[PDB]
Amino acid sequence: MIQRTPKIQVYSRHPAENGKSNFLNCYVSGFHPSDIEVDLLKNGERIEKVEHSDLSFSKDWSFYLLYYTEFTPTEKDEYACRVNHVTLSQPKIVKWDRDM
Amino acid sequence: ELAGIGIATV
Amino acid sequence: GSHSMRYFFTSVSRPGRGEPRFIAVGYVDDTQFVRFDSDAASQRMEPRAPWIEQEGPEYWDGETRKVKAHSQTHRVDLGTLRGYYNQSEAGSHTVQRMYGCDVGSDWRFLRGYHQYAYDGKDYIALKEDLRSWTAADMAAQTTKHKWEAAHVAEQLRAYLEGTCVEWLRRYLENGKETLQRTDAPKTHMTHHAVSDHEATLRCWALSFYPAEITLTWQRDGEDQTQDTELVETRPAGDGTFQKWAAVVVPSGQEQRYTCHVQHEGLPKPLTLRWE
Repeated sequence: MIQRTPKIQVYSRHPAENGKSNFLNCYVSGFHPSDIEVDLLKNGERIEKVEHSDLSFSKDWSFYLLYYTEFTPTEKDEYACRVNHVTLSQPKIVKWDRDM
Repeated sequence: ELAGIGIATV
Repeated sequence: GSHSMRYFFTSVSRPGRGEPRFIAVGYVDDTQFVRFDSDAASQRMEPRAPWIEQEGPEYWDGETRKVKAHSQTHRVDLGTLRGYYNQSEAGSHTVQRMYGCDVGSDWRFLRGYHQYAYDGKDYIALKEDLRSWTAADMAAQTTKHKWEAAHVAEQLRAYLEGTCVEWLRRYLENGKETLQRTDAPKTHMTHHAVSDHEATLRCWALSFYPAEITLTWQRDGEDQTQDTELVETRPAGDGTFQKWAAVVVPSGQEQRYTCHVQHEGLPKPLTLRWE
């Protein structure tokens, strides 16, 4: 079976400003098959009430999903996205890097 | 609107 | 300029763990407006855009009807395709269908599409003429045969050339402030040292709509497409999109590099420079 590895992007909706409400996104695209596990983490702990988009797919049939939660950044809090998929030999964790 | 005709089994 | 309406259908078999999972979504350009999920409580086609919420009960009842009929045909297809490929009952498999139509900037019909995939590969697809099929393997030829005898292309041409375009026009009008907009990208370039002698240059485009965009790096006028990291266009979550492209360059050479941005909302293509 075809398998395609997810491309994982973690980022904020608007330019981050410590103390100001925002949205944290984890976008996973280019994957197949569809079964996938995505978690947003705050200092390594899973955030419950993350919401996600409805499963859709690209012209190449690969799938994509947006996971998101409202958040307000601070100087010390570390955010990440953790993804598991049949193409990954262990979960892949991508850290939010605000200075890209 | 969704299609009402032409969606057939393979 | 141009607009499209596209419906996307995914069915996943899950042997021993229930009937297949079925998700349907409808888009106008890059704007979702409806969904159905076979595992949700409502068992109803639901709104996903403010401007679709106007439609009345006949609409939602009709669209729930048809979406469930799509779901039950894909459920049959999963069984059929197992037979066609002599696969085991124990494995999970995926069927995908997408169909829709594009119209030009005058809202006249450009073309229609109806394509189907099994396990992430093309299976069968209606040709651009809307009267013939492209079957991508021997099983798919069996499907072609049955669809030709059943005059399925003619049924889809009628919808794609007519209904599809009519409703797409209706939606574009009803959602005109959301759908007939262009939000030009907000652009800038970032610079960060990776060491003593290299810097990463990243060209950003932010807050744009629709999603179609081109970002490219040049060195002294030459495209750097082999050394460019280009991320997938991603949603901001608010109706706009984001994208970036990055190169790592020798320190002192920044002024040789320029980023070029192309988008429908730009009055002219933009060139960002380090000088």
